[PDB]
Amino acid sequence: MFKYEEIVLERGNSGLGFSIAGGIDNPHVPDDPGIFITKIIPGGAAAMDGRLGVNDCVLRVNEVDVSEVVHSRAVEALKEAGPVVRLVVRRRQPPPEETSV
Ligand code: NA
Repeated sequence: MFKYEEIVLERGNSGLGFSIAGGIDNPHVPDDPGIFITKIIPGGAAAMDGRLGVNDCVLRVNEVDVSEVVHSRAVEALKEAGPVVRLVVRRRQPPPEETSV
């Protein structure tokens, strides 16, 4: 399935230091409405924190669910989330060594 992670960033003078694509009206890939990271800015908060990666999917911004929203609503959430932004993200979970069935 997926690996989930909570990542907390402090906003800087140039924001959070990443770009997003995706949204119900802006799919990154077919039939996926998710918000995905497309760019991490050198010297920005995301880069300096080290945890976020390109093509991570952002599911939540503080208390705002962004799993299935229009692009502008995700941008809005990220803009208005305040000085400390808690991101719930997911990415690929590598196959396990074994699975109990
Ligand atoms: Na929406």
